[PDB]
Amino acid sequence: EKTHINIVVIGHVDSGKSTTTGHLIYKCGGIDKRTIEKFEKEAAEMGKGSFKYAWVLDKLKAERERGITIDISLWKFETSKYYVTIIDAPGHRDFIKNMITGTSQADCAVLIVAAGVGEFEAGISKNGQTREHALLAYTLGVKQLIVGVNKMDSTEPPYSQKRYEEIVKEVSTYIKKIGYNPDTVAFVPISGWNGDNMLEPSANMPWFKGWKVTRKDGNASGTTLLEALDCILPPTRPTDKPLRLPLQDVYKIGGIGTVPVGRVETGVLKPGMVVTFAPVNVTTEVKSVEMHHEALSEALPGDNVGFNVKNVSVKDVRRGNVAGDSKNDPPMEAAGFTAQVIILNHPGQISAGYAPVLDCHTAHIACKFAELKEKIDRRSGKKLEDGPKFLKSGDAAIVDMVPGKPMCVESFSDYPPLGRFAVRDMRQTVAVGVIKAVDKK
Amino acid sequence: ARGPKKHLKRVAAPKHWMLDKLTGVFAPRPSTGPHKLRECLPLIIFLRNRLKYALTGDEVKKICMQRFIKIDGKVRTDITYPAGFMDVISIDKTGENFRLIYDTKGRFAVHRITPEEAKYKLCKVRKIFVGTKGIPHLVTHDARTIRYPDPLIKVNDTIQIDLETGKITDFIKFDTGNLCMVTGGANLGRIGVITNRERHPGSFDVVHVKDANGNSFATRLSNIFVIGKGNKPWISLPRGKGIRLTIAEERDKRLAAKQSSG
Amino acid sequence: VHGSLARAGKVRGQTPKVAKQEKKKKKTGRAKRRMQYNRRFVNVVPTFGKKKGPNANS
Amino acid sequence: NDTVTIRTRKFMTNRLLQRKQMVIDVLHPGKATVPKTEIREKLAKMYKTTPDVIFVFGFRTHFGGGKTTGFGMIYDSLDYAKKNEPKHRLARHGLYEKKKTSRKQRKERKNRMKKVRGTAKANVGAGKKPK
Amino acid sequence: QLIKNGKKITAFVPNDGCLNFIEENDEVLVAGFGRKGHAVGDIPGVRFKVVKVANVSLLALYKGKKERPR
Amino acid sequence: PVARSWVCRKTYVTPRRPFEKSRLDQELKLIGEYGLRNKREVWRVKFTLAKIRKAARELLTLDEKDPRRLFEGNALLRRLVRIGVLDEGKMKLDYILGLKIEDFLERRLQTQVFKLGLAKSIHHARVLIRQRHIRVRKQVVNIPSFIVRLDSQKHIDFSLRSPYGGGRPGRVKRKNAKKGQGGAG
RNA sequence: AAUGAGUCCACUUUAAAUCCUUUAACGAGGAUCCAUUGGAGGGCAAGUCUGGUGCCAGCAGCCGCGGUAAUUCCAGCUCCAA
RNA sequence: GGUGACCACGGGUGACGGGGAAUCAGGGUUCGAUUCCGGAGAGGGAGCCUGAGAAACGGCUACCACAUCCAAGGAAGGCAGCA
RNA sequence: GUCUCCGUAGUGUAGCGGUUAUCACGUUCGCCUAACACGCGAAAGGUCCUCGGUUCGAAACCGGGCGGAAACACCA
Ligand SMILES: [Mg+2]
Ligand SMILES: [Mg+2]
Ligand SMILES: [Mg+2]
Ligand SMILES: [Mg+2]
Ligand SMILES: [Mg+2]
Ligand SMILES: [Mg+2]
Ligand SMILES: [Mg+2]
Repeated sequence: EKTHINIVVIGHVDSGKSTTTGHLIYKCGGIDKRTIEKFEKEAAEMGKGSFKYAWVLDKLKAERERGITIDISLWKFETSKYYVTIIDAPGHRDFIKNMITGTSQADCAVLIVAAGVGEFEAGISKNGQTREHALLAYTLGVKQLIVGVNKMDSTEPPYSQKRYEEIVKEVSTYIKKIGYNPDTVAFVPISGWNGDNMLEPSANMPWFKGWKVTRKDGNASGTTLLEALDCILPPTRPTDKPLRLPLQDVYKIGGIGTVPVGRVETGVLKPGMVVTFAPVNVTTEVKSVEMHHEALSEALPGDNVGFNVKNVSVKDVRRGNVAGDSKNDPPMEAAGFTAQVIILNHPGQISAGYAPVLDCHTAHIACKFAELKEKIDRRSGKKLEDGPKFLKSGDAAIVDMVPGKPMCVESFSDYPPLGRFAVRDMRQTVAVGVIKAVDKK
Repeated sequence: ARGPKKHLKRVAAPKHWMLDKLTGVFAPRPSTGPHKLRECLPLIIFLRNRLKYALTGDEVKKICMQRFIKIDGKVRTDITYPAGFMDVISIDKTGENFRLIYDTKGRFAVHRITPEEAKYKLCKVRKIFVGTKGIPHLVTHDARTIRYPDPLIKVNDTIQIDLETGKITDFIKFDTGNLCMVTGGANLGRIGVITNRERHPGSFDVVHVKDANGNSFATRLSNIFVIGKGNKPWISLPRGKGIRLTIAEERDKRLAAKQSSG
Repeated sequence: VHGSLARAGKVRGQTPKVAKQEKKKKKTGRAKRRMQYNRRFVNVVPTFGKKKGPNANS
Repeated sequence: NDTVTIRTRKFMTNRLLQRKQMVIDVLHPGKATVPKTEIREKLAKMYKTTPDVIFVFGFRTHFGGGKTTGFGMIYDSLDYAKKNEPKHRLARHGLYEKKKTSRKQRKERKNRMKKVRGTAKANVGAGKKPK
Repeated sequence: QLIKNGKKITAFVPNDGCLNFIEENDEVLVAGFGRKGHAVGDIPGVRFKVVKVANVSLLALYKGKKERPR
Repeated sequence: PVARSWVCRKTYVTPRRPFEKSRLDQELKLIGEYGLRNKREVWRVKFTLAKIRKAARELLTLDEKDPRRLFEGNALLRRLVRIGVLDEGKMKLDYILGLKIEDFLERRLQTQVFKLGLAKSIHHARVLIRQRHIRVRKQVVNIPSFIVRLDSQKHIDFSLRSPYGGGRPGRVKRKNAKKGQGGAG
């Protein structure tokens, strides 16, 4: 056998992002009816009864009282074919840094847009966040995803054809523009708040006859979300590649001490060898490893686990640090690195000395562009000219930068899950690219 | 403690057991029995360290449970049974008998005896009282009590208890001029003749004893076991005849032995 | 504060950096004791100097 | 094999455990410590017995090679050897099997069985589910 | 200011350029300055000296054997 | 609790005052003459002689004919003549005070093999002993500070496995031989 | 010529291992397979060497050194102690 | 009535007592939480059942202080044992 | 992780969408002494924490990130 797959959820504010996944987790059997009714009664007093299914993922009290997701959160459930976990996204312009962590620790994704009028238009727009989310998924390494349109119950007429088509074609041509394949991605109509079309075909809407998806591995046909996600592509596992592990968070659990939590990218982690954390350069034996409060003998790649380490404190190791085996090549602090970047949109010109924030896997560090080497054509990596003096949108170039704060990075030619990065500024993804050459301290 | 102790630390064990330090943390801790634990020799160390018949407590337990160890004519399966002073140890499978007697250095020696001598045993009477229906009684230095003794027997005399019957065959009165043995204190294991007895009412009586060589010492009355009529012992004395010789004449004995053996 | 801390490390900053000469390893232990015993107990000098010390700056 | 010699000392026999025990020293002037297997049949030839009742252990080699000293134990009969001899030496000779679980797991099973009272099928099923 | 009991003391920084290794809010280790609560030398009223800063020895930083925790 | 022993004692005492020319020069002279590694293993023999002298002085303070004095005096004199630092006929407690640490240092195995001529120098003797070439009776000794008794004096000899008694030459000798046969046919 | 510190087969050890002791086969010429920690005015063993600094930086347990020719700071070289 | 300058009584202790440890001319001065003996305690007090032996706490009861689960009706705690 | 505030020479801060300055100072240089002491006059010292956007132009108007000062949660 059974393979573990990480699914993330991306969408908008009040887009049913947590509501539909609460319905999904209840219907697949992650929680029970008594707990969900307790959520209902807790929502009853302060009137946010629409989000009684959203509170399954919104564990934070501030999240509940504000009605929006602040930080990513995890759940487990077992489908009819394999074992998967799910991460929510905040779905907010401000918490992009929170959601990109979850989308980085992802093997696959689902994208949610509300079908009602007045929300889809703002959802896909220049200020819209669906564009940014779908872009950053491919940028960080979400190879395949699925899309589920939500809240067509609020449409007039509810559950309609033309409303579905006018938006699936728009998102299909957008993902064709960005790189994704509309043929590969499955399109699922779901009524979140009513809880429809997850396990069985809802007979209130018969106009949808089910999607057919084609892919290089094979072909599938789906009618429900479960049928969609039970035929996803199983990702490859770089087990032979040495251990690398970005740390999503660090906890101080009573009775066992400091437990970092992160998703195993490369290599196999098992209790019984020393590891090194790169940015802080500390060496430590691992004591135990554990996924979802269940012990594991090995931590295969693609496993989001919390692992217990000894004789260190919580302050020594923080978010964004990458760990690796000391017996193999140890990850360690990089003074600089060369990246092939693709600038997306910037109101002004980009020159040397520009210091945006580069978001790579879990780390979010401001990096200052040391200098520019050359400009690159959009395709074929074509040499254009040497020594650029300014940069504009829709252009590619080789730029060498040094992070102001200590940061560990890996070249895409070596560690593909660590070579992906994004650049964020003014609440839009200014640049995207990969890392080619890295020096070591 | 909230009750009786049932452990014995290795270093707190009696010195005459000759137990080392590095083999363990604990000592045999002899069970309750006829003799106090300070002056008893448990069978585990008797058969493991004095005779080397066993290498481990498990092996001496196997030997004991196979019912070969007969003490005072009775089979004892206790691994930590307190043997004590001049109890006959009998092994019929290997066909020898042992009498547990202190040496000149105040330690229990491996003393081998003939079966006909082993058939009897000396005891020191510790109290004589009359019980109900006017029945005289006699409690020896063991826990052994007997009824209807000879009325001539008084306190701290010696009696000859033949085994398999437990009755009295003969006795030695505690009298000046009788062969004794010191069963406690510094002079533990010294054979000599009772020469004098000074008695202090309300306190301990001190008896002065001169050995064969003329070295006169003294000891408390409770530490004396009369073992012979005048000067001939009623038992077989160990090597050295209980004559404590000082280190000055022990060293040259060692040198003469080395010279003879080399 | 009076403002006089700015001169911290001044001389250790201005000191020119001259490298250590790469030289032969020194014998250690019994060999070292043998060598320094041989230097100062078995040797004859015909020169005057009133028993000048071992680190004489001649 | 060409120059290997067994010598016995402190030899004694006890019928209490029905055996003859001694301390032996073997001289291997230029070779490693002689294998316990080799001592077994060499001492068996020495005492005209078979190399399956022979029991040796505790072989420590003196500094500088040459002599090594161990403790030799020979029985009159293999049934007695099976009866009064440690299970680890029996397993060393292959006559005893220690195919069993860990002490930790055994304690876990005991503590879980403490939680189930009386009921035979549940008390035996206590360790069935949490393997 | 000492972590225990919150008492405020003055501690010497004993080498040529070891003050630049000290910044604000550092956690320093201070030992006695030589003669049991009595001032030493021409330094008035100072009875303690810094041995370590931020869990790295001042001697190590002065000799360059290891670096400040960046 | 534990069944350890932790019965240990130091074997040496540091001098009272450091940096004094006379003591430094005399200790260095002994080190150079006897091939010692450091000042610690001459302070050790000084401590042993100090303990012996203190015991002898304590015994001398006791009355003559006192059996403890007699017994321990004869025992100490017997040990001293066994290690050979004292003459067999000099069986007096007075002569113990006349002993010097040179007498004890002369009885080391390192000096004994050099005096017997098994080595070309005292340092050659020390390294020869450390490399397991010298044996006493039958046991090989690799301890330079092995005090040699008078009876063991005559039995000092080369080790049988060493490339000086029996055969089995050294690793460099065998490498040179295989180089010779590989270079010259 | 001789050896280990290491690699490493086997025996041995041991409840089972480990380590030590044995013993194969590799294993040293900057034998780079590299000894450090503190000092060189006095107490107190060791430099009136050379270059910087110039009452500054700093050293100095104590006397004291440093304000342009520092036996005491910062360094190089060389010596001293363990 | 009893005890007190032959120091009662009170207070302090960074006091568990001892065997012992460091230092070492002699005499001493410090240290002994720490593997042996004896005592005390099991978060703080207190009260008990059983049993030969406990005012037991890897026994119970109650209060106080912390603190776990809970469907809020209840229920369950004691690492100065080994980790 | 979220939120609140602060960040201009080296400290103390004036400051304007069209000018960053001075002051107690801090430093240096002349200024008298062998060394001082006191005392006189000049100079340097700014990417306005950093990066960008709006604008014809920003330190200041805004979006970030950084550090500091406060608070709230965060238990594989
Ligand atoms: Mg110098
Ligand atoms: Mg106390
Ligand atoms: Mg104590
Ligand atoms: Mg105790
Ligand atoms: Mg109690
Ligand atoms: Mg009872
Ligand atoms: Mg209680």
